[PDB]
Amino acid sequence: AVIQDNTGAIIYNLAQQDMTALRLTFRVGWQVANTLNNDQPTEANRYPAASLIF
Amino acid sequence: AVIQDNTGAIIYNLAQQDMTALRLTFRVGWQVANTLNNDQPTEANRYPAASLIF
Amino acid sequence: PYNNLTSRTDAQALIPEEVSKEMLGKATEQSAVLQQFRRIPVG
Amino acid sequence: RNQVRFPVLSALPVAYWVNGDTGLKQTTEINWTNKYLNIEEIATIVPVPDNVLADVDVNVWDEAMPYLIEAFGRTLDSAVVFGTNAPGTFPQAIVPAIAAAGNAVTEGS
Amino acid sequence: ATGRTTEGRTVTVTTASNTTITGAAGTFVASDVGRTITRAGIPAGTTITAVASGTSATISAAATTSATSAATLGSLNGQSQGLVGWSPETDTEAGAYSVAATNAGTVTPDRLTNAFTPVSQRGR
Amino acid sequence: ATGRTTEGRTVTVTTASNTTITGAAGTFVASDVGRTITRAGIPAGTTITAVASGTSATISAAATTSATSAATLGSLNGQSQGLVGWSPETDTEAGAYSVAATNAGTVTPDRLTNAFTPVSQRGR
Repeated sequence: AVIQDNTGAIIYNLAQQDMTALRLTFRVGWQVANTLNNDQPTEANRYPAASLIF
Repeated sequence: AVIQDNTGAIIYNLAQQDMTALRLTFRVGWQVANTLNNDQPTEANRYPAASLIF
Repeated sequence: PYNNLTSRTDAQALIPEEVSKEMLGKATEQSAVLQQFRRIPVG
Repeated sequence: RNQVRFPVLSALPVAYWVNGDTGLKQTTEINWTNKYLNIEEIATIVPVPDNVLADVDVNVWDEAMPYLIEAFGRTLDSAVVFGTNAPGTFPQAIVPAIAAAGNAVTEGS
Repeated sequence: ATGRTTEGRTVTVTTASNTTITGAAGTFVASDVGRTITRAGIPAGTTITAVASGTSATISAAATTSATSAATLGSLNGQSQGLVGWSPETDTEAGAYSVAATNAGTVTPDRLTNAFTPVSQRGR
Repeated sequence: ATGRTTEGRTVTVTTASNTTITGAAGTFVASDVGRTITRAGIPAGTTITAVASGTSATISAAATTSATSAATLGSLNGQSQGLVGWSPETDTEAGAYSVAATNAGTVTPDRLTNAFTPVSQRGR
């Protein structure tokens, strides 16, 4: 393998330099379901949570 | 049927345009039944309920 | 030539669209007066 | 898949008092829309000079793993609640959204 | 993706010292009649009485000053619009379906002309 | 919806009385080099030798006249592209995936840029 900077210069030749490397990956996403209700039809003014601040 | 504005212009020809429509109706009314009671015979000053206001 | 690629957009539509019903639907309040006042029929 | 769709309703009907017993009736319609959930990744790569792996006190991969897993955890949480570095494909982060809805309280009592 | 709604909104508007208001292109919309308008130099309780175009509208009392500034438009209860929330048709698209528009030969949303473009659906 | 293809096409093109050809927007594209070109005022067996813009190109021989006319661009065997058929990616957006383009931060034609837009299929 090889490793590059953003410009495309080779930073490491992982084989020629007697190195080793480990790679990790994951995939996710999230969403909030703040549907319309009668209690507050102004959507900009609904949120199903609140907070304490200073 | 046809659907009209208040001027008598037709908006939809329900038959020719291949459309369907649903009509709903309901009939009601209500009354208080405030009645002569010894504690307050002046009827203008009786009411069988009270409120909190601000 | 170099720079072949079977990109996501070139590979599109061999994959389906995906849809879920999980947050459709909505409960209702019951009316006040019909629940609280004394009912009477009328002709 | 890269995206998934949720349908949701977006308006409700209304009703009217009839004028007299003979006045003209009025219309309504009902309508829907949809939300999306968009997937994104997290990734890293760790290099080491392989002679170190022979000379070193103990198995460094086995020692490192919990701290890698913790980092993947923490770098998710901060991007969703506080909005750190969040990819534009996500909806707005929690704390900003709560502030925008006006749902914050100032501890003055 | 903009749609119709009962909601309030905020706009930059220019006043002449009379009945009449102006703004950037498409800042007003056909169903704004009956909303309350609350701006500096405008007397309290003023409402939109008519909209001439997305550029300009008329108000229930004379403006006290001529200036450009931000202003706020109220929500309304969903008696005047036949609706309470938000809907994907614009306030002009909703007019496309009448017998008059149809005998006049205008095009709705969809009624898709091109033979090869696949169907697609809106969001907020 | 236009993509890339190996099959030929017809175009309207202007000659200078030398090796230079010009035309309207999108009349030429980067993959056209090595195609044959067959028009009045052009000697037999002439080819596209370079392309400089969506509006201009260079040819293997001098045109004998200065005029504007319809002209035919030849098909080619699919050695100078990996593809033999048609693909939804055009020549420019097909370039987006390199390490250098990735460092320059150029968006791919399918990077979903907004949280609420759908993914959608292309057609011809």
